[PDB]
Amino acid sequence: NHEAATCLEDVVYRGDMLLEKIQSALADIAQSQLKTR
Amino acid sequence: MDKDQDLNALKTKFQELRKLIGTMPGIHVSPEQQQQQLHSLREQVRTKNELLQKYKSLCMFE
Repeated sequence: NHEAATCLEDVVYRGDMLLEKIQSALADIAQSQLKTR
Repeated sequence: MDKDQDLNALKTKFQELRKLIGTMPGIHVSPEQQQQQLHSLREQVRTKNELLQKYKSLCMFE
């Protein structure tokens, strides 16, 4: 159960890192769009 | 004729038509201000296109 939980936590951490990177890219794009207007 | 027409009205109508065509094209304010605004809009469009190309081509995720 600990091995399964560690694998699930690693997968969830990878997914959360991907979501955070996507959110950071979206925030940068929105800041650029606001600065360009 | 008077050696012994409607030029004013024609010129007024021509000026009105030219002003209408300019306001339809964008000649309604000062020329320098309009040129600066057009240059700024072109620069903004170019910056937006460059940002889109930089954010779309080199995708971080895969």
